[PDB]
Amino acid sequence: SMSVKKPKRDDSKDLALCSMILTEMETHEDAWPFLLPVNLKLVPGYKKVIKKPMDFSTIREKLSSGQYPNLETFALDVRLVFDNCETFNEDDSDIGRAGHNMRKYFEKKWTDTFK
Repeated sequence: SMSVKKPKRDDSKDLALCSMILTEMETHEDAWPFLLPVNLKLVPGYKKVIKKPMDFSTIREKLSSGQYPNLETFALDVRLVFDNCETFNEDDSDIGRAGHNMRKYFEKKWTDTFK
């Protein structure tokens, strides 16, 4: 509360560390469905159904331009990528499986780097 604070967690490396995680996600072999924004002209149903599209290249540009106020807003966009994927893609599809795999890969790196 006013003039009463928990001890200050060092957040000075968060930007660098989120960038490294994002690099590792970018270079994963199952990243291909997620590298670029879904083409809203060429994929019927996507625009209407997926209210907030998100992809790795969009996260990379937001990261590089100081549009994440903190590491939690960064995680929320990464998770959005996978939540969108589950919304639109059957579990038993290449893309559906890609999204589960990448979500797992992400959540481990997140825990190991920050928890």
